[PDB]
Amino acid sequence: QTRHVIQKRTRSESTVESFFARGACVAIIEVDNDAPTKRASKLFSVWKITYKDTVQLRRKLEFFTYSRFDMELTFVVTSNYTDANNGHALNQVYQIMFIPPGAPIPGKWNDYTWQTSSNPSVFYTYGAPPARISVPYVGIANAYSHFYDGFAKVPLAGQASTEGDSLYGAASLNDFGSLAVRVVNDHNPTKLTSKIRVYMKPKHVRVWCPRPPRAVPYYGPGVDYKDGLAPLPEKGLTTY
Amino acid sequence: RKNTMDMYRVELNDAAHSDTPILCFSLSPASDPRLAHTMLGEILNYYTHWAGSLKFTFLFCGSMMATGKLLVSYAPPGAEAPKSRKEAMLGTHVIWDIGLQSSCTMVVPWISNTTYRLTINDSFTEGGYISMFYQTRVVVPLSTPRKMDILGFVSACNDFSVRLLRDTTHISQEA
Amino acid sequence: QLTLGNSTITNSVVAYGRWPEYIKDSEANPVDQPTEPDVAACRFYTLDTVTWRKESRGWWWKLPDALKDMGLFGQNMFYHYLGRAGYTVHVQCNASKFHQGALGVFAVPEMCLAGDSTTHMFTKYENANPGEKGGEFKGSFTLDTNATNPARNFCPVDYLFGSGVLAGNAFVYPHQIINLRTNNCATLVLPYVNSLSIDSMTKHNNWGIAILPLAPLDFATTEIPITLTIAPMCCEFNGLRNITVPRTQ
Amino acid sequence: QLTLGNSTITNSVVAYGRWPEYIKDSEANPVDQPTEPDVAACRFYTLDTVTWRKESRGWWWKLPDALKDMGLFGQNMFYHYLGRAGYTVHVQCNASKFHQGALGVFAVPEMCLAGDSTTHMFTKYENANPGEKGGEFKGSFTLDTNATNPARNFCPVDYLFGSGVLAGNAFVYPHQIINLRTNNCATLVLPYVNSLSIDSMTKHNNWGIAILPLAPLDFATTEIPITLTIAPMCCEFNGLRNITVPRTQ
Amino acid sequence: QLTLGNSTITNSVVAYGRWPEYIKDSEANPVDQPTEPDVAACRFYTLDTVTWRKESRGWWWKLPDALKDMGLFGQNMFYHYLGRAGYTVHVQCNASKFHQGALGVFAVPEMCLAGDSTTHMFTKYENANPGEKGGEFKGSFTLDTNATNPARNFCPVDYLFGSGVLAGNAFVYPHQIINLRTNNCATLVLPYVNSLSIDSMTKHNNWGIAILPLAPLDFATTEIPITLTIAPMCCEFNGLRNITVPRTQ
Ligand SMILES: CCCCCCCCCCCCC/C=C/[C@H](O)[C@H](N)CO
Repeated sequence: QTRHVIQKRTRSESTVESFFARGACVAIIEVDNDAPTKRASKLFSVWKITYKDTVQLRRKLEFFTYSRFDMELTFVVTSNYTDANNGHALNQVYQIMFIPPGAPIPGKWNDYTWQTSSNPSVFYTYGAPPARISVPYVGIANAYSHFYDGFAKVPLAGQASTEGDSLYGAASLNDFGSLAVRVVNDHNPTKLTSKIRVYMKPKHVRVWCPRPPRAVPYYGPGVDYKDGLAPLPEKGLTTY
Repeated sequence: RKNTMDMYRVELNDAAHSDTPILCFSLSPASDPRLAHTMLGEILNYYTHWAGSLKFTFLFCGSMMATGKLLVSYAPPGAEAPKSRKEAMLGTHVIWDIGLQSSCTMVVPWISNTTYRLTINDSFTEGGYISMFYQTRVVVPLSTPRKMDILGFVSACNDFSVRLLRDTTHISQEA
Repeated sequence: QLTLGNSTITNSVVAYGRWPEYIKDSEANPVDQPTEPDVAACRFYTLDTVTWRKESRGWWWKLPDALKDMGLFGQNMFYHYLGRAGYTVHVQCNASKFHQGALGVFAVPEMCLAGDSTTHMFTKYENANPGEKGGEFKGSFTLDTNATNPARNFCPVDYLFGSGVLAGNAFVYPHQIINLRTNNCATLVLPYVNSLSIDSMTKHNNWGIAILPLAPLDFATTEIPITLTIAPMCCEFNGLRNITVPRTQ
Repeated sequence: QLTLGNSTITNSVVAYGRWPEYIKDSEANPVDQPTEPDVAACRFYTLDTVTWRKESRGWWWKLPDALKDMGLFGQNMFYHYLGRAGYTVHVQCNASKFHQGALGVFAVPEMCLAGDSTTHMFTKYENANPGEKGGEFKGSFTLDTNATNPARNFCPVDYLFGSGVLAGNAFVYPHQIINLRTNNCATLVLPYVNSLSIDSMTKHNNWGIAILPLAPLDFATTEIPITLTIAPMCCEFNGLRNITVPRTQ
Repeated sequence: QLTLGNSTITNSVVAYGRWPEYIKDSEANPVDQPTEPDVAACRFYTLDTVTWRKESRGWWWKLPDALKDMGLFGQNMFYHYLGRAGYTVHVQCNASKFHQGALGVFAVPEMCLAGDSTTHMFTKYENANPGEKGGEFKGSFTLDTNATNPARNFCPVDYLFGSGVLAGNAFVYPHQIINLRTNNCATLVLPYVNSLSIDSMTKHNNWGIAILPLAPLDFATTEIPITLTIAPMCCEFNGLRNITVPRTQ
């Protein structure tokens, strides 16, 4: 038997919007401001845009099969000296250029591509609050596909083994381009190292076809597993 | 059995009646190991606070010729966890006739001192105990399997809610 | 009694409460006139029967891959760049009142399966698309160590549901339980589920069917057959050209 | 599905067509405010299970004696001079389709039982009130010849229904038959039956439950359990004081 | 003349001007049907009488701890996970017109008391819940230096009101003064005060009763008894299961 309870609890914080209403670190892009001839300093870094370099946001997203959302990107930039015996540096400015698929990838930190006449670029000044941009839903499909049970190519009879071979589960449905990051400043006498942490927040989220969450450690961009295949601990059947 | 399919199966047999439990587990849907990795547990492990009733369904997977009655009990916390059917029957409970219905659902109603329980093992917000016992016994005729399996399922009722989004301990990244 | 075309079958789950339907004019991406073979292809095809034993770990099929050699449906699938279909999946498994056991039949959208190698996403097309024979789940994971001639096959572990998730949670997918003491069949009605209105049937498998023994088969003394009968529904095809002939083996 | 308080049970006889009810103001003898624990005491309690064998002669319990140690109902019973309750008695006995046998479950108002001695009415309180364990009927009457330490116990003979009446006529009492080929349970709803509106629960047992094998248990090869689940109903208590502690053994 | 159940008593303070009341449907956290024993438990129980001497420093009790062994109230308290009750506390202390002295009777919500050790919050459950006997305040603080077998008890200093606050300010709590020249009794009506609608009675003491000699007892020649009579009010209980049996001593 039960009594009458005027329930007041709501599910406001468990809406799909609220569940994803957080900035999650999806990448740590390392760049160096240094003399070009050092050959150990990366004067620019190219990171392919994805949520699969980290696990937390990946697991939350992969609770579902399909998603549709706008994205907010927040860039937190940290920098430090690498040695103390080569003087100091002036405040650095960073270029973060979005290179959509097909646009020329920079080959050098100061090549023509950084003119960014058509690529969106964010110039961030060190010490300023973390840079932020928004993008709408840009999928070429009607939703993003977290899982694609297929191939980009179908091998055909009479084709050699090398031909028609494509990775399982790899489709251009998630080809979103890259971010190219450089320090715009010419080098100081001392080497400086910077990290740009990219934080992703889905907004106006819609999701479809829920899935059981990842239970074993992720292994690659796919659903493959190799290690940690025993997540359940030991517990007696009649032990409270 | 852990980390195999066998971990989902609880074996009943046709032995003589006893009052000892078939299975026992605590009502900690986010932190009890049997419940933590259920879909409900997985969702709750992204939240700090939870409240509401739970549904525990049990499916009997023996032969059609098997008969029996079981007792499924929820004991609110604060007392010794039911060691036998005599104690368990004092709490909330349901009698399940496996011959009649292969599936039995027991609703564990929300009963708590706090308006929300934590999603960790916590004495102050402990949720109580769930146990299963033989009411009479499993009976089979000849030429019938004398051992069979039952399966347990858990879900949240429509009054269930969670609060205080948090990161889960169920996924980690190395290096 | 469920009838489609010339086929008749004599408990039922509509996945996501959505019956299969044709593309609405407001959702149609391709502009050419679609092909709608209707009864000639929208009919029940019976796959090769598999055997449930005490030691069986499970079975899996991919749709439309499992039907690629099913008469006119297969012909239309391989003659068109684009194809769309829902399904009616009818799993048939009868036993005596003295048998026991339970099967979980799960229809999984985008049922990606884990590989067998340290190389990511390395399962080749031939193994990922076995056809009507489908594949089987394994008890444990066996890494393929052959470097010269890698198997490049799935290694789907049963308790990981073949994709690194606990099998107990696979009930979040549309599903039906065949409990031998209660029923001998499961019917799942699957709408076309995809991020596109229509896609390439040969490139992409929209649905996976996973049958796992939730309770092992037992009999007082045993093996019983399981038969899948699948009817594609609301079929549409676009982009007619010469027939696709996928590489095999 | 019958629910009382926190207890649920999932053919039914209302004794004398009278549902249990509370004392009407026009029938209330005591003047103090009654105690009505409701769900805390009005709930199903499961007694210790007994075993039906081929040789079993029968079983008997007394109400409210059988529930005297059942949580808050027992506490209220022993803390009050006066108590009143109906009951829901649920006898549970399942077997296979290949078993046979029948039980007569009789609810008897004022179920007085015959003694075991030449001294009349000599059964002592401890033996007349065995509690949840109840007692068993015998095949024949055995006079207790021990003069030094007389057993002073009941000797209820089955075919005499334990009280010198033919068992075949016990069907005049409210009853239900559990025929293993037809049903596995019996439900008897007993109103409070007494010559008073309310009485002393410790002094007086309002109801007796007698379970007799009308057809002996048989199986082609056997023992099957019988479980009693009794919920007191419409409980009222009066005359609160220090707890009664009856002498035992 | 104040009557509750079968108990009658023949200046009065309602703590915070709030009479005890039952949980409103709009404030009820638990969903199961509450148990409301009413008169059987909502009645005056008389605790063991204490002795006021010239040297007495004070006395303290915890509610519901002081009533845990009080008949059906104690039974309901230990049989339920959740319990809620207000109280009527009646302190009785009569003397002659030639006696003098004054008692401050304070009802303190969440009356936490200081320990006796350098280890914080180290008072064990048995000592924190003495039952009807309660405890006494001390004149000074004595640190417990026994490392092998620490007393793990309260050391409540009277002028610190047992919790590190000046006793003179304890009048901010609901209180009554028994001034022997004016009155011989104090009545405090305490509503259920807590941060929850209902809580565990065994885990949590909602109220503390502190009786301090504001003016020492004196007589021209002396000891006089003090008797506490406490009735729980508007009792509600939830979460019935097997009885809790707390560890003692
Ligand atoms: C000023 C240039 C830098 C700012 C522009 C950043 C470009 C972002 C465009 C790509 C959009 C990616 C959206 C998220 C990709 C995820 O893999 C999918 N949403 C997965 O569901």
